[PDB]
Amino acid sequence: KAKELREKSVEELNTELLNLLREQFNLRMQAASGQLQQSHLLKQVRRDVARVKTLLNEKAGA
Amino acid sequence: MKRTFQPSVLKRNRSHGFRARMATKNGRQVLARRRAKGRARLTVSK
Amino acid sequence: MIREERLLKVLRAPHVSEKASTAMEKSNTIVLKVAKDATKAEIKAAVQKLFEVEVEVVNTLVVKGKVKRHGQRIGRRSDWKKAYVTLKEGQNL
Amino acid sequence: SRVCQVTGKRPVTGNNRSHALNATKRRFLPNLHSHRFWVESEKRFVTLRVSAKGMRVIDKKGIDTVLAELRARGEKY
Amino acid sequence: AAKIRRDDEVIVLTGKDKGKRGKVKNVLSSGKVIVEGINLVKKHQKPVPALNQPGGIVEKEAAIQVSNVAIFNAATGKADRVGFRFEDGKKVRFFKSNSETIK
RNA sequence: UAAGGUGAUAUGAACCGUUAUAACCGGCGAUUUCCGAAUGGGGAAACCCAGUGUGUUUCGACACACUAUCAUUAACUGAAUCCAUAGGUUAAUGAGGCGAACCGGGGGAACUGAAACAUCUAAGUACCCCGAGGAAAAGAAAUCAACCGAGAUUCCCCCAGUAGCGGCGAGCGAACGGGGAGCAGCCCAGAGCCUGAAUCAGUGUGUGUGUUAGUGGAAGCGUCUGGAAAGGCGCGCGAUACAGGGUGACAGCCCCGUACACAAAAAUGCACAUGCUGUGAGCUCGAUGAGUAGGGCGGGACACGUGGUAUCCUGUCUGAAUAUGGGGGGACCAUCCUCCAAGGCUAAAUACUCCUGACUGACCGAUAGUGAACCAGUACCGUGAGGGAAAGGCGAAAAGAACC
RNA sequence: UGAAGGUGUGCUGUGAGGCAUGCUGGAGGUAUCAGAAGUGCGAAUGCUGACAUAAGUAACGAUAAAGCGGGUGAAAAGCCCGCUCGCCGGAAGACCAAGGGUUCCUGUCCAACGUUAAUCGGGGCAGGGUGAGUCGACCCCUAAGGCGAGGCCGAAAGGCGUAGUCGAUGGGAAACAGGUUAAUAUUCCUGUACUUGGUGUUACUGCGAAGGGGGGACGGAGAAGGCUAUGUUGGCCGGGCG
Ligand SMILES: [Cu+]
Ligand SMILES: [Cu+]
Ligand SMILES: [K+]
Ligand SMILES: [K+]
Ligand SMILES: [K+]
Ligand SMILES: [K+]
Ligand SMILES: [K+]
Ligand SMILES: [K+]
Ligand SMILES: [K+]
Ligand SMILES: [K+]
Ligand SMILES: [K+]
Ligand SMILES: [K+]
Ligand SMILES: [K+]
Ligand SMILES: [K+]
Ligand SMILES: [K+]
Ligand SMILES: [K+]
Ligand SMILES: [K+]
Ligand SMILES: [K+]
Ligand SMILES: [K+]
Ligand SMILES: [K+]
Ligand SMILES: [K+]
Ligand SMILES: [K+]
Ligand SMILES: [K+]
Ligand SMILES: [K+]
Ligand SMILES: [K+]
Ligand SMILES: [K+]
Ligand SMILES: [K+]
Ligand SMILES: [K+]
Ligand SMILES: [K+]
Ligand SMILES: [K+]
Ligand SMILES: [K+]
Ligand SMILES: [K+]
Ligand SMILES: [K+]
Ligand SMILES: [Mg+2]
Ligand SMILES: [Mg+2]
Ligand SMILES: [Mg+2]
Ligand SMILES: [Mg+2]
Ligand SMILES: [Mg+2]
Ligand SMILES: [Mg+2]
Ligand SMILES: [Mg+2]
Ligand SMILES: [Mg+2]
Ligand SMILES: [Mg+2]
Ligand SMILES: [Mg+2]
Ligand SMILES: [Mg+2]
Ligand SMILES: [Mg+2]
Ligand SMILES: [Mg+2]
Ligand SMILES: [Mg+2]
Ligand SMILES: [Mg+2]
Ligand SMILES: [Mg+2]
Ligand SMILES: [Mg+2]
Ligand SMILES: [Mg+2]
Ligand SMILES: [Mg+2]
Ligand SMILES: [Mg+2]
Ligand SMILES: [Mg+2]
Ligand SMILES: [Mg+2]
Ligand SMILES: [Mg+2]
Ligand SMILES: [Mg+2]
Ligand SMILES: [Mg+2]
Ligand SMILES: [Mg+2]
Ligand SMILES: [Mg+2]
Ligand SMILES: [Mg+2]
Ligand SMILES: [Mg+2]
Ligand SMILES: [Mg+2]
Ligand SMILES: [Mg+2]
Ligand SMILES: [Mg+2]
Ligand SMILES: [Mg+2]
Ligand SMILES: [Mg+2]
Ligand SMILES: [Mg+2]
Ligand SMILES: [Mg+2]
Ligand SMILES: [Mg+2]
Ligand SMILES: [Mg+2]
Ligand SMILES: [Mg+2]
Ligand SMILES: [Mg+2]
Ligand SMILES: [Mg+2]
Ligand SMILES: [Mg+2]
Ligand SMILES: [Mg+2]
Ligand SMILES: [Mg+2]
Ligand SMILES: [Mg+2]
Ligand SMILES: [Mg+2]
Ligand SMILES: [Mg+2]
Ligand SMILES: [Mg+2]
Ligand SMILES: [Mg+2]
Ligand SMILES: [Mg+2]
Ligand SMILES: [Mg+2]
Ligand SMILES: [Mg+2]
Ligand SMILES: [Mg+2]
Ligand SMILES: [Mg+2]
Ligand SMILES: [Mg+2]
Ligand SMILES: [Mg+2]
Ligand SMILES: [Mg+2]
Ligand SMILES: [Mg+2]
Ligand SMILES: [Mg+2]
Ligand SMILES: [Mg+2]
Ligand SMILES: [Mg+2]
Ligand SMILES: [Mg+2]
Ligand SMILES: [Mg+2]
Ligand SMILES: [Mg+2]
Ligand SMILES: [Mg+2]
Ligand SMILES: [Mg+2]
Ligand SMILES: [Mg+2]
Ligand SMILES: [Mg+2]
Ligand SMILES: [Mg+2]
Repeated sequence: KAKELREKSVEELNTELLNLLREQFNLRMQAASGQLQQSHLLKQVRRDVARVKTLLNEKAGA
Repeated sequence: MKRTFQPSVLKRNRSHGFRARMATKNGRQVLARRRAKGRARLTVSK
Repeated sequence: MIREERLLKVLRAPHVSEKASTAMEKSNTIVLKVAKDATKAEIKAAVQKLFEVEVEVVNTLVVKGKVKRHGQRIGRRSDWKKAYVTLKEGQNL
Repeated sequence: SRVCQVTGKRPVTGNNRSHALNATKRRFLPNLHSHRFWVESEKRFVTLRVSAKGMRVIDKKGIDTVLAELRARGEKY
Repeated sequence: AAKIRRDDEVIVLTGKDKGKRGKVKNVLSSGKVIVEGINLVKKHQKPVPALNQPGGIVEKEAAIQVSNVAIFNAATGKADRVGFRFEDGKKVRFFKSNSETIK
């Protein structure tokens, strides 16, 4: 997903990161309440957040 | 009968704690020795 | 202003128990597991923004984790923070 | 420390020997004195802790030469 | 690369099932393979009340050392050995006996 | 590189992947909480409390960045005190802490032996302290020799338990000279000519050669015993591969390897070549390390204990000649010979192994070998420094015993 | 087609020993002639582990003391409920600091732990439980004392100490009564309060410290008076007629 994320701009990356964080919070609530059956989604969203932050760091020249 | 060990945490830390050990060269050699021995607990510091 | 990214990390889970249920049905107070370093102000802002309810006051406490045995191995569960979040009258969660 | 600022002389150790040749450790100390030296080229006095030998060295070489040596060594005065 | 792969048709070289043929169902990182219908054991399965409880004596395959089976050369009807070579820039397996590429 | 995978206990659940963004391996990057030299102040380590400046704000507040000390340099400022200096502020650069040994230096025991013990020994050992490096130290004769000559330092074998030292006791113990390893010589104390010429140090660029993932890698069947064959028997085959390990008993030919032959996008070591920067090369004429050498007093080091005691170091008091001069040749003098102190740099042969890879052993095999084959510097003991265990093996495979 | 080891038997040599073989064992062993040693154990109040003896002996930890009925349970002197009896009551009651650290509450279990049994437990397992502007800490402030930029002193390590900075056992703002949980409560709820600070208006107005002064701010003993906590009795209210 790094290739498709690398095409987006910094503002789009920030919007995507915020969306991923909201999704992570919702998944956390569902898992805690026991309404989540697809536990693999938690790791998926965590690693996606890491990808976005890495790309933001790359674009910032860091 | 009153026995020899009368615990006080403040006194324990002032007497033997990490910062007391770091305050002198001889105390830093205690720490160096315990690290070389591989102690899991370097000092009384809780 | 507390940043939304921080607000999204401070609420960890609802806390389910007889005391929590009684708190909800008697004093309009919901009980949450919250991040260990969360403050009362952070919890209040997060509840208001994410659950969309008005909050009266937040009370907090730190639960010390228990020492447990597992196959002769001795371990310790982590400390965590509990929040009793009183909602304004009329709000429902 | 009991060290000469001009020569670097300092305590050395050795032995006291008795007539029966019992050796007991001892020190030999330098003959140090704090002395105000008139520096003509700077119109002022500079105080140095110097051995009597160092005082003779200053007599021979001139206080300016000695102070230049001290500055070269990094010894403050 | 592994000389024996999942879905391979093999013949057992050693053990109680020597000379029998089957298809590799699973390759285990411990150097063992599950081969269809070969190394059968009778497990005394206790009933588990959590899920359904078919507690009984179940016949099931047990893993066998992968060096205890050989690739089966259908053309010759015999156990063979596997070599590796590059064709069209891609690594392929071939039978040692007749030098023919596998699959 | 791949047809499998999401580390272990440890099953399960939800999933990922199979021809190339699954996983796995290597290079380079990113992230890297808090404590700890710990450095914004403090502190009972992993905590408490700030200042300043940039921004942001829904006025509740939020984010980020700086802020230690000392040393050196520079700028500005600035007393008594007129010039000044001390002092003050800021900036740039560096340092500090840790680590098994080896190395240089500052200090430095006693038990013990002497059949007691004080000189002497143990021993400049143990230990404490400071400092460095991949090695360190030493080093280019004010050295030896003996009238013949050698030619810096270091290390090894002799010389030799010799000469000597020694309550001439216990003990301590050379050198000259010889055989080897290794080999290398230079600069300042200064001007002119000639000039930028060797030589190193740094930074790029290429060529090789390693290191950090990897690729291919020969050749066996039948039959007997047996739970199982790799064993017995019979007949074959490979070998620049019969090192080693595994597989249901002992396998060159089942598996992984092995001999052999290959491989690098990227980083990096070394050796050359070639650029750029600093450095100066050669000739002539000069100059030739002073509170020093030497001395008196007290100690110490020399194998050498003051002895008839040269030589070296210097705490104290003194004190030359300076090349027409001076040091040494084991008291001292003469003669002769030999060297040139009081400035400095220098590879190799040498010492060690916390750590990494490979290989080896008439080394151990669970009371042995590490204290520790196992979740051990743990449990436990102690205020603390510190002390410190016991404890390995079902089976080929869990087929780990449904059901009564 | 059964190695080492274990355990028996037979034979054999002058001895240390050797040979054969049944059973056990289930994968190693090794002639000969040479070679090397961690090469031979009953003693060392030897070292480690295992197991005896005394012995089913002494003892079961204050001589405050028990009895019975019912329950549960495989089982009840010990647990639960009840009635009675006895014991403490300036404590053997209640509540803190210190120290400990989940021992707290609920369910469940009885191997081991509990000097007996145990259905019980401070024992095992699992879940739950600690809510603060006012209580405490942190915080401001200092004592003894500690550290300590420069500094003075010392072979090195270091010693002392100035400006400072730490350091309570002391000085410094503010919340009470009632109700509530299986388990927290001056923290939750009800009712009624209080303190400090930031902002913004209004009105008036000399504000300003690292400096000055005040205050904070302080002993022992003794004597009364005025009180409250608290108790006793009456009245009052409810109940009673043994
Ligand atoms: Cu000093
Ligand atoms: Cu520093
Ligand atoms: K103390
Ligand atoms: K820090
Ligand atoms: K002695
Ligand atoms: K003796
Ligand atoms: K004696
Ligand atoms: K003697
Ligand atoms: K010797
Ligand atoms: K065979
Ligand atoms: K095999
Ligand atoms: K083999
Ligand atoms: K002498
Ligand atoms: K002299
Ligand atoms: K001469
Ligand atoms: K030990
Ligand atoms: K041991
Ligand atoms: K016999
Ligand atoms: K036998
Ligand atoms: K046997
Ligand atoms: K042999
Ligand atoms: K014994
Ligand atoms: K007995
Ligand atoms: K009995
Ligand atoms: K007891
Ligand atoms: K009983
Ligand atoms: K319990
Ligand atoms: K004080
Ligand atoms: K003070
Ligand atoms: K106000
Ligand atoms: K008074
Ligand atoms: K009354
Ligand atoms: K009556
Ligand atoms: Mg106390
Ligand atoms: Mg609280
Ligand atoms: Mg933890
Ligand atoms: Mg002595
Ligand atoms: Mg600090
Ligand atoms: Mg900083
Ligand atoms: Mg800090
Ligand atoms: Mg402070
Ligand atoms: Mg002036
Ligand atoms: Mg250092
Ligand atoms: Mg003696
Ligand atoms: Mg000696
Ligand atoms: Mg280095
Ligand atoms: Mg050197
Ligand atoms: Mg040198
Ligand atoms: Mg000559
Ligand atoms: Mg001679
Ligand atoms: Mg290969
Ligand atoms: Mg092969
Ligand atoms: Mg058979
Ligand atoms: Mg066979
Ligand atoms: Mg076997
Ligand atoms: Mg085997
Ligand atoms: Mg000279
Ligand atoms: Mg002299
Ligand atoms: Mg003399
Ligand atoms: Mg003398
Ligand atoms: Mg002497
Ligand atoms: Mg001389
Ligand atoms: Mg002479
Ligand atoms: Mg001589
Ligand atoms: Mg000299
Ligand atoms: Mg080596
Ligand atoms: Mg090694
Ligand atoms: Mg052992
Ligand atoms: Mg054994
Ligand atoms: Mg043996
Ligand atoms: Mg053996
Ligand atoms: Mg023999
Ligand atoms: Mg022995
Ligand atoms: Mg014995
Ligand atoms: Mg005996
Ligand atoms: Mg005895
Ligand atoms: Mg006994
Ligand atoms: Mg008796
Ligand atoms: Mg009796
Ligand atoms: Mg009795
Ligand atoms: Mg008794
Ligand atoms: Mg009792
Ligand atoms: Mg009863
Ligand atoms: Mg009783
Ligand atoms: Mg009762
Ligand atoms: Mg417990
Ligand atoms: Mg209880
Ligand atoms: Mg019992
Ligand atoms: Mg029973
Ligand atoms: Mg319990
Ligand atoms: Mg409240
Ligand atoms: Mg208070
Ligand atoms: Mg001090
Ligand atoms: Mg200082
Ligand atoms: Mg203070
Ligand atoms: Mg206090
Ligand atoms: Mg309570
Ligand atoms: Mg005042
Ligand atoms: Mg007072
Ligand atoms: Mg008084
Ligand atoms: Mg009253
Ligand atoms: Mg009253």
